[PDB]
Formats: sequence, C-alpha cells, structure tokens
Amino acid sequence: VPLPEGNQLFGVVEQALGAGWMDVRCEDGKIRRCRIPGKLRRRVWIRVGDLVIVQPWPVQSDKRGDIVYRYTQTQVDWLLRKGKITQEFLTG
Amino acid sequence: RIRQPIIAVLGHVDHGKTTLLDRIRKTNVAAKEAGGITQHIGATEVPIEVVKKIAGPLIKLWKAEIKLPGLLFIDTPGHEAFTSLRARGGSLADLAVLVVDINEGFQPQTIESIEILRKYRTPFVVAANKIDRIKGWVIEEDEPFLMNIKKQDQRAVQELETKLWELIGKFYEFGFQANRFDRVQNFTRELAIVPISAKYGIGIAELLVLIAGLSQRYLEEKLKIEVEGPARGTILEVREEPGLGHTIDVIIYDGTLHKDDTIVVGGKDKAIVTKIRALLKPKPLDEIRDPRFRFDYVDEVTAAAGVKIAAPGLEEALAGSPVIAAPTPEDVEKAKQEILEQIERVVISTDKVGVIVKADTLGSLEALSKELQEKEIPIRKADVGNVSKTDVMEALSVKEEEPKYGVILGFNVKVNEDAEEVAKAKDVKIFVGNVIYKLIEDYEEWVKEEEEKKKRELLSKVTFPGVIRLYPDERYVFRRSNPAIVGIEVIEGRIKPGVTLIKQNGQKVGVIRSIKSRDEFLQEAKKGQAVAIAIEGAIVGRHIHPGETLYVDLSRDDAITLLKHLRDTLEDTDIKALKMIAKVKAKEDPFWRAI
RNA sequence: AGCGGGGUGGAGCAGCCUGGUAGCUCGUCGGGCUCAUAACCCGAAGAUCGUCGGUUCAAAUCCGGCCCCCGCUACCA
Ligand SMILES: Nc1nc2c(ncn2[C@@H]2O[C@H](COP(=O)(O)OP(=O)(O)NP(=O)(O)O)[C@@H](O)[C@H]2O)c(=O)[nH]1
Ligand code: MET
Ligand SMILES: [Mg+2]
Repeated sequence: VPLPEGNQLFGVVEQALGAGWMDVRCEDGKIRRCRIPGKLRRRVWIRVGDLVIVQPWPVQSDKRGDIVYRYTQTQVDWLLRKGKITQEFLTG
Repeated sequence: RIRQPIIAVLGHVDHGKTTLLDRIRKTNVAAKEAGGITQHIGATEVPIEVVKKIAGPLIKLWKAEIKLPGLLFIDTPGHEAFTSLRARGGSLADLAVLVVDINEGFQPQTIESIEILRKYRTPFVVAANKIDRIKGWVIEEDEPFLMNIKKQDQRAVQELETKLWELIGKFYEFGFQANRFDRVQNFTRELAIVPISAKYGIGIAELLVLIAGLSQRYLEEKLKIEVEGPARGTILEVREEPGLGHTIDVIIYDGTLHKDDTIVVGGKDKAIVTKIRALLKPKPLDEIRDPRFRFDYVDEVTAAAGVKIAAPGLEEALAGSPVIAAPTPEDVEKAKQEILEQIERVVISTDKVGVIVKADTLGSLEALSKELQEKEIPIRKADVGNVSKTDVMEALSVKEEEPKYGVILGFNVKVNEDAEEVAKAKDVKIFVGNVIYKLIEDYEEWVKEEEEKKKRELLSKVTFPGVIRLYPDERYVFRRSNPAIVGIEVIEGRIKPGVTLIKQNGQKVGVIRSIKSRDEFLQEAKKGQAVAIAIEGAIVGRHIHPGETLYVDLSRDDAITLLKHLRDTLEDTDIKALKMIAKVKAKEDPFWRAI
C-alpha cells in the first residue's frame, strides 16, 4: 500500500545471489545488485518475481540499492487496476 | 590642536585617481602595479610645508590661516568588483574628491560613488582631468588654471565651456547644483569643479587651496580632539606580514595611542581584547601599501595618523570595525558594548560544497567572492593566507564527488613546496595569479576545456543508427557467401564498417566487413549514396532476401547518449531513423516501448 | 544460383524398404512411500504423421506440386 517517496522506485526481482543479495530490475531500465536490510530479512521471505521498493545507495546510485518493502498480491493487483504501473513491467 | 582631515578620492577606472596622488607625492606608483589597476586601499600623509610650497599668492585671497597640520589622503579602486572598499572609503573620510573625465561623461561607478557619498553625507568637490585631450592646448609644468587659460585660443575655451556646462547639467538631473570654483560665490549649497591635469600639474594648486579652505567652513568643531584622551580609530585592512604575524593597518583619529595599551576590536564572532606589541609608522610622503622606504618603529602616536599595529590574536579581526582604547575592565566592558552596536556590512555565503579560494587580504577575498557569486559558483571556504597542504586535502575531498568544484584559486599568494608536491602527486589543479579577471577567466576556460574533452572521446564510443533496404535487383548481387557482396541504398542514418546488422526478428546476419562504392576502398556512406557491402555471416535466401529492409543494431546506452549528451549533432534523417528503430525494437524490452 | 538430405505429442528418436496397431526415453498433471524433499511405484492426458492432389479394397508408408529447415559447390564490389 505505501508508495515510493523521493528517489525510491519500483522493481522486479530477477535472481537471488546469496548472502542476502538480490538482482532487481527497476523502472528506469537498469539492473541493480541490491542489498536486503537485515531488519526485514529475518521475517519477510522474498522470491524471484515480486514488486518491491528500492532506494539506490547515495554513492554510485546506478548498480546498488536497498529493498525496503514487498508488495503482496492484493496490493499489486490494486496498483495494476489503478494504472500507476503497467503489466509488461511485471511480466518483462 | 587640529587633526589632519581625511580625504577620499573616488572615480571610475582609467580616470587618473592614482596619478593625481603620485604627482602630489612626486613619486611613481601608477607604473608599479600589474594591469594598471590599483586593488589595494592606502592612506598617505602630506605635510603642510609641501602644500605651502605648491601653493602661492592665491592663499591671500581668502581670509583664513594655513594652520592645518597636513592632509591625509586615501586612495580607492574604481573597478566594479571592489564595491566594499569604495563604501568603506566613502564612509570613513571627512572630505571626498570625485574625479570624472570630461570626455567619457558619466559611468555607473561614478553614480555608485555619488550614492555612497550622499548616504554617508560627505561633502565633496568635483575635479576634471584629461584636459590635454582637447586639441590646441599648450602644456606647462605646474601652473594654475588661471595662468594656463590665457595661453589658449578661443576654440579650446569654448569646447571646455560646453563640456563643463554639460557636466553641470548632468549633476543637475542628479539633483545637485554645480558651478565653477572661480565662477561661484556661495559655498554652502553649491559645489566647485576644478579642471585639473594629472600629467602636467595644471590646476593642482587651486584644488589644494580649496581643500585647505573648505575644511573650516562646513564643520570645523569636529576637527578638535583632546590630546590626552583614550585612542579611538577604525580598521582599514587585515593582512599577513613577514615576521610580525597578523597585523592591522588603522587610522587613529581620537586621543593618543601608546605602546602596551589594551585595545578593543570587533572580531568576526565577538569582540577581541589584546595588548599592543608593535607600533609601526610609514615614512612621510610615502604610500602605506608601497614600502619604498623602511618603516620606522614608534613608541606612541597621536591623532590623526595611519599606523600598523602588531598584536597577538588578530587573525579574526573584521575590516572596518572600530578600535577603542580601554585601560580598565569597566572601560573594556564599555568598549565591548560599543562594539556590539556594529553591523557586518559584507557576509560571505558558503555552500559547504565548492571551491577553495585564498587571498592575502580580506578586501581581495571579498571582491573575489562577489565576482564568483556573480557567475553562480558555490564557495566552500574563504580565508587569508598562503596555500597550505590541508587545503589540497580539502580540495581532493571535494573533488572526490564533484570533479569540477575541486580546484584552488590563489590571488597574490605563495604555494609551499609540500603543497605543490602533493598537488602534483594527486593531480589537483591550482590557478595562481595577481589580477582578478585574468585569474577567473583562466578557471572558466579550463572548465570549458574539460567539459568539451568529456564528450570529445564520448562520440567515438557510440554507434550511429542506420536503416537500409536491399535492392530488388538481381544485378547488385556479386557474391553469395564468404563474403556476401551486394549493393545497397541508404534510407536513413549512416553506415560504418564493423557495425552489426539485424532484422525485425533480430537474427545476427553478421558484421559488415567492408564497404565499396566502386573498386576504390571507402570509409562511410551518407544519405543518398549507393554502396556495395561485403558482409560476413550473411547468405542470400535463408539469412537475407532481396528487397528486405535491414536495421542497424543499437545499444540502449548509445541511444541515451545520443538523446541526452550529443543532442546538438542530430538531424532530420538521424532522428527519424532512431525513432523508427525504437518503434521496431519495442517488442521485448519496454525501454524501447517508452523510448 | 545449382545439387543432395529431412519434416511424426512439450523435447529427442522408432514405425519405410515389405501399405492393414501410430511405439521408445525424458517432460507436465493426480495418487502412492517417508517426520519432510529427492529417488522409486501406479494411473491418466497429450501427435491422427508439414500442407494439397494422384494410386490403392484401404496410405505416415507408393507417387507428384507447394511451405520450411540442413549440408556441398560455383560465385571479387
Ligand atoms: N593624456 C593624459 N593621460 C593621462 C592623464 N592622467 C592620467 N593619464 C593616463 O591615463 C591612465 C590613467 O590611469 P590611472 O593612473 O590608473 O587612473 P586612476 O585614476 O588611478 N584609476 P585606477 O587605478 O582604478 O585605474 C594612465 O595610463 C595615465 O598615464 C592626463 O591628464 N592626460
Ligand atoms: C559493383 O560491381 C557495383 N556496380 C555494384 C553496385 S554499387 C551500389
Ligand atoms: Mg588607482
């Protein structure tokens, strides 16, 4: 339900790299090696192909970022119906 | 006991401000400086004896005395950047001399000087230079205008009359009534215009006697000072000296100043209290900022005079702040309360992310800061001193995240051995200079050169777009495989060797091996040119068909660079080709769908 | 361009030559075994043969025309 606020933007998980590292495709047509904060790492399980919010790192904000929130099925369905995001971004 | 009145000279660039003072002193200073412009304010004392020698029988026309001990002249830059120096000179001095060239008329600096004089209610008399520019004028060494006028013809006199009439009319729409010194009798609302010649000393005596005489008419009671009271003066500048440390040059005008007296000076953040250690005095008839002769140390000085004070802990002194003598703690508190009623005329705005600039005085730093701020350039730090090692470290720290803002601009300073070695090792650029514009323009042009070099090598990396169509003609096919030799006409874009071609479905037909319009070897083909391509990996039929349209494979980074960086070198055919290529490629990646 | 070879469940191969059931291994879905997963067992779905025509009592099998794929050679702007 919460939306990106600032430099944050959506993203689609592509492949997990191990040791809490994911490979997320963002809305600006860039692939980023993203790091999962440990606070939500322990309680929220993330799997390839999900809509998430990613904030790029302050330095070298082109290939690194942090994942802050995961969108459930109802939230992504509501977003698709509202029209803030399209279907081809999710499906690739 | 009457103190020497303080006279401030104001005017525009190249209007003979320094030359008049040089002629009065009979010394050459105007040729010393670089660029012909004086960027430092100074105070000079003129003894009354040379004043009397310069003058003559004219002193007997006015019923007064020459009991004035002397004169205290202050020079002032006329450049646009040094506004604060002009303001300080206008506020501090008791009398002003505006020097305006007759030929050029009026300049914005003259208007600003008049505005400052009106704001600080300083009476003044107008001077006129460049008299020799009028044709048919004879030159004689040091004669008054009254003696010179009879030596000229009617044409020069009438031209002079017209020019001064125009000047008086100008002052009139500036709301000021003007009349010639020998052509007016009122001396409370009417000014006086003295036509002078700096290069040949014409009319200097009239101006000198007028300055001597007008002092006691408007206000003379302000010129009486007790010779035993506490010292009271103001700061003129703050500069570094070899062997003495941070010293300040001040003009004492109240009381008497002795050595070891405690003084109160308004610092940047709060008042500072220190004990005087060294009192230094310039030689008579010598510019204070030009130490031609050796300074004479002096135990005590009496108002009014310009002296250099060397005391500990003066590195945070504010230019223009007053100095008050205080021998007792209650006097110290009263001086602190007096200082608390003082405003900082100029404050620098630092953005914490900017360049590092260092000068030798506070006024030069203010001028440089204003000139940089006029061009929208942030300033990380401004202070007084030579370029040290930590400055290079700070510059490297700023450069780490901003290539164009890590640089040092030194204005009349020195670079240490360790600092220059570290700068050479870590490749940090330093621009040293003595002239404000000659120093700023160098930085601007270096920034422009770096900017152009940023994209000079970027062009070679990207690949131009291109769309072509095979001839439906059998003739153009000259070899089928290894290599495939077939003619082509260009629809849009530019063909280059070593560029991959793809179809709508994106099959790798290979890489163009060679292009030839004839038996001769070619390099590239532009719009409306036919060329036979010899390509590898392409075979007629299964891989390519006659009459089929071929597209150049494009890199998305190259497309972004073309649409954002190299947007100047894009024309109709190129943009049409790139747009339709994006439309075609909008099949798998939504990036081309959104273009 | 000329010559030669081949198209069969989602994938890779038999079934031709000698016409008359369309099989083999992997893969998907469901149930079994185990505390659970993999391995293993059971059952079921899935091609009507690249299209069109000729022949024959009857054609994936014999024949011919097209569509596509693969290989070899000639082929210098
Ligand atoms: N022909 C002629 N040239 C003059 C006369 N007075 C000065 N000049 C020349 O004109 C120039 C004036 O420069 P300067 O002495 O700097 O003027 P200023 O009054 O100090 N202005 P600033 O220091 O800001 O430029 C010099 O080159 C000087 O030789 C004059 O009466 N006649
Ligand atoms: C080479 O033979 C040449 N005439 C083929 C066509 S060039 C466009
Ligand atoms: Mg000058």
